[PDB]
Amino acid sequence: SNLIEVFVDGQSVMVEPGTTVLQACEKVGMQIPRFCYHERLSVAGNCRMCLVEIEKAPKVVAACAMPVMKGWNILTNSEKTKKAREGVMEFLLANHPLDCPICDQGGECDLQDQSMMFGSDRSRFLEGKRAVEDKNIGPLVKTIMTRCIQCTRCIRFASEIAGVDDLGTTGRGNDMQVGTYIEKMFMSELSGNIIDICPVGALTSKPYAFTARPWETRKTESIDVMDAVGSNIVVSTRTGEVMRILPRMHEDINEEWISDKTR
Amino acid sequence: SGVNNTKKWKMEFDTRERWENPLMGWASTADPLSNLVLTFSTKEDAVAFAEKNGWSYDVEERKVPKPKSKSYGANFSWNKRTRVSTK
Amino acid sequence: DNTTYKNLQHHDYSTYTFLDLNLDLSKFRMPQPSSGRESPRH
Amino acid sequence: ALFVHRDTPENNPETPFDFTPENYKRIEAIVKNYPEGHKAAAVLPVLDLAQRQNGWLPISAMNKVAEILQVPPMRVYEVATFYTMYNRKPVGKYHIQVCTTTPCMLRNSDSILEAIQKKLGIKVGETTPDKLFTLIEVECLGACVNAPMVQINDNYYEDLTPKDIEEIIDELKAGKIPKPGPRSGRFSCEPAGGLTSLTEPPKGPGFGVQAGL
Amino acid sequence: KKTSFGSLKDEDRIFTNLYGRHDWRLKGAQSRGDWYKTKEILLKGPDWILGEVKTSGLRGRGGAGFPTGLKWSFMNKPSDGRPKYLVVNADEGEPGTCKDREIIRHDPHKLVEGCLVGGRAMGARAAYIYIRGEFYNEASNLQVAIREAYEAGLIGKNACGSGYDFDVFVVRGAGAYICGEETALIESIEGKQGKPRLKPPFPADVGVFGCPTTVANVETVAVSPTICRRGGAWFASFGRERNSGTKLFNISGHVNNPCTVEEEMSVPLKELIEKHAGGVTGGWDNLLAVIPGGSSTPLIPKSVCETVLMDFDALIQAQTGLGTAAVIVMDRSTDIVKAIARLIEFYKHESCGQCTPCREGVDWMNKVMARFVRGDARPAEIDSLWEISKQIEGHTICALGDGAAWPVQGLIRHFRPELEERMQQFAQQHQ
Ligand SMILES: Cc1cc2nc3c(=O)[nH]c(=O)nc-3n(C[C@H](O)[C@H](O)[C@H](O)COP(=O)(O)O)c2cc1C
Ligand code: SF4
Ligand code: SF4
Ligand code: SF4
Ligand code: FES
Ligand code: FES
Ligand SMILES: [K+]
Repeated sequence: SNLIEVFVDGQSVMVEPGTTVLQACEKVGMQIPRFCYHERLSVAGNCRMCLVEIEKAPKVVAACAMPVMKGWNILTNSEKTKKAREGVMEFLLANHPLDCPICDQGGECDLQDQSMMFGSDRSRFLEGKRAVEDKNIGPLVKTIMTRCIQCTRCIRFASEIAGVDDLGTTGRGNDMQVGTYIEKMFMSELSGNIIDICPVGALTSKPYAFTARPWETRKTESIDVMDAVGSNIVVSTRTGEVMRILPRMHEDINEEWISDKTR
Repeated sequence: SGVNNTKKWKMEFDTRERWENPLMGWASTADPLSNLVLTFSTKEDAVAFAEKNGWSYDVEERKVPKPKSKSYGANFSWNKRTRVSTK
Repeated sequence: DNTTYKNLQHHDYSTYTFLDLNLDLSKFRMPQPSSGRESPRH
Repeated sequence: ALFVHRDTPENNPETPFDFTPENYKRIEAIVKNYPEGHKAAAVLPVLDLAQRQNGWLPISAMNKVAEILQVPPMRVYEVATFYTMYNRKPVGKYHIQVCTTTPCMLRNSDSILEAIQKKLGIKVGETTPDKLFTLIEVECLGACVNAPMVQINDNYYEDLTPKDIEEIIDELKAGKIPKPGPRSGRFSCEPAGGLTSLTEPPKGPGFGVQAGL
Repeated sequence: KKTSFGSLKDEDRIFTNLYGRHDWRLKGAQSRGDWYKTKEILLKGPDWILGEVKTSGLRGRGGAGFPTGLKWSFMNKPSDGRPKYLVVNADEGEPGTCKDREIIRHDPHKLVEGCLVGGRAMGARAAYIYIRGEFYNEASNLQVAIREAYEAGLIGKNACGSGYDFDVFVVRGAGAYICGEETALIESIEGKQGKPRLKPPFPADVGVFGCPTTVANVETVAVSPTICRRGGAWFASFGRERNSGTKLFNISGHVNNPCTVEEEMSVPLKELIEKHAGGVTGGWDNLLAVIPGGSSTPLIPKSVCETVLMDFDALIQAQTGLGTAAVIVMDRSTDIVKAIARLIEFYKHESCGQCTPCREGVDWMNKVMARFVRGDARPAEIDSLWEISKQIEGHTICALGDGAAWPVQGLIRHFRPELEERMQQFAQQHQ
């Protein structure tokens, strides 16, 4: 009825009003690069990795936050779009630490994978890097905060999903730091989910630390039994040993979260 | 967040015993199908392959994420709870 | 006269001058609107 | 300048702080400025009030502000660390803030900064032993035509020379309050040596008012 | 029409107490024509007031120059049940700019009446005046003027006897140049970090407290009472077409008499410096470069300054911008590289850190610029620096990222030999 027509790379798609540019692209099977955006968190628009060109429009728009307009043609592979991604990736990697060999995220890192797919193949940053101090938020989540890319996913999850306003940002500019300011533990019954949403190895699982790499684990799709909710999980095993538990998306049960006891 | 590994259908078999090699402690197996994974374009293709090979199978419906209503302006609501306390 | 400075009152302003003025202005203000709840967390 | 709090004997959640009964009346006026259901709008003025009462913001002062307004303490910490006018460490009785941005840099704000350093004997970012002065550099203070300028607490001292600032500091040590404003002949932002404009009596009411009201 | 501009008469000047010679309180302001027939203006209704501002050609004095009448008209729509607000941007943070400081402390009643006249045209119930926290005395003057207006019946319940209820609140910032950005300012009023919002939504739809809002510069608001009193056509009779009216100019830096003055739009840049500011230090031939509109606008060399007119369109043709019309003058004794490097250091200190290209990019440019000051770099890095700034520009949430890329582009565009000449000098002393 009220569907409006937009185009993705010239292909017409009908979407409801209020659909974002990022959502319009999904309907034709394209995934826009992202870091700060998460479909179950409030829109942020800060990482700028989703910038995309609208045809015959001088400025690129943040695909995650921009509602589509009737007749828009979204050029998701244009030279302007591709050069926006390369610039943003370059800024993300400027201060990032050369940690991949010792970082648990290695092999299942969105920063690694989107650098490979959408970024340049080399560096022209000739300066020294930022280094941030680490923060203790309890025994379940390890924080190597020099890896943080300031996407604020953890802050939005802590506030909106767990209902806890303990995480935030302090300072500003290049020195803006995610944390609790004071020495405080983040020990919600849902706290372990900030490990999953964090796109980098800034927040990692303390119990899982260093034990395995992603490519070598076999994934068994199973069901949690720590409660009567029936959360869908993936058991990760390696060489006949259970290594970790991850959530498995089920919209009508656990969405994509699990409790700390399950995890 | 990438969704490119959720595009195709897979066929895998039931997991069987893995035990520790006495010499080195490696994980030993007597199951020839432990690593056998097959890719299919559609559910029908996978079922047809299992029927003609005689294997008992369980099929599971594809889980597609629900469409969400996203609104950046909801972060600044005049009177709703969606108003955020930090950016 | 156009030869002398006439903004010398702030020479005798103090720490609470601005907030004292805000407090004294409170009686002239209109009733505030309400969003219907004590806060976004209610 | 660290943006993480570490408890100390003098700065910990049990450090005594509370608004005086008079500052509670002022806080009532502040809160009434904003729509009902949006008390969080008062966070900046109430934090600033606590600084005016206390001289700086201990973690207990931030926790007090959060409690009054029913906002999470983290949302008060974010404001406290975002805005540079909030002092999360004690400062001298006189906070000297020397502008060093380019327009003041062009008018020799370095000579002013070195003159203060040489006199008080403290490098930028330090406090004097008697705890009367704290010296820092700041960005443009919105008084560029009157450069080089400094701000001591709530007052601006402008069109300065190394001699002028040493004179001001001497008055502060003596306990006198020096007069804010230009230390050259002029009064505010007029051109020196005579007005090139507004040399006529200002016109009166209803001058050039268009027909039709 | 008019071919030359400038040499404005005192009778046509709006801020007739710019230098604070005459009394700044209610008595003095009324003697200068303020608060005159304000009742009549209010009863003319929002459409007429908006027509006055549309006809006058007023463009935003905050640094972006949007046509005000069109902008304010976004609020001229039926209510949705939410209150509507006017926010006056008095953050006054742009380096080199210090004109709103004079209006707030010497002509406060023009602003207060501006809030009422501008507020009525938007159907706003109140005006929130955001003022930088450093202007403590200036914000105290403004509160006396507001209190006088309340006690004289000029604002408040049944303002000016017009039957319209309007309030004026003053809100002080706490040290953040980013809080002059319109959405960052709105966030600060709500008690959050001064972090700009993405657009849409636009403030006229969702603004302060989530309500329809308009943010207007102090200078833009403070002139709308006179544009209505004296007529929009009178205002449009100054300056070139689409660059109408008078304008407050700050001339600072290497001039003999740094000052704030009001002049006609499209006045020649050379005329403005020489007539009011007493000329460049060491004479005109000593001029090296000028930043014509605050730190954000790219510099321009002496040759361009010979004939360039001071208005929005003329400065765009010179690959710069009018900005806030804060003229920073640099003579040949200046270290042009260091002067710009200190400007990048300013933006590095002011970035809110919210979005990636400015959080990491501006700091990156600051380090490169610092090295360019000593020549501890290679010429191939200049084009790298140019590319980096283009990656920041147009890819950030707000215009601070653009404002930190333009000064770098201006330096590279006009003083590349100076950069390459410093690198060559550094290299030889290190062999
Ligand atoms: C970093 C930054 C700082 C700004 N600072 C100010 C300021 O101090 N005063 C101001 O009026 N506008 C400032 N602006 C411009 C505002 O965002 C906005 O365009 C202006 O307030 C609109 O008012 P106007 O249309 O009446 O000019 C700033 C913009 C940016 C990006
Ligand atoms: S977060 Fe990703 S890119 Fe960064 S060190 Fe870890 S694996 Fe490498
Ligand atoms: S810790 Fe991870 S999730 Fe949180 S802001 Fe940093 S990168 Fe984002
Ligand atoms: S461009 Fe800079 S100041 Fe503007 S939102 Fe991004 S980080 Fe903040
Ligand atoms: S995914 Fe859109 S800006 Fe981060
Ligand atoms: S540059 Fe120093 S007050 Fe503006
Ligand atoms: K992670």
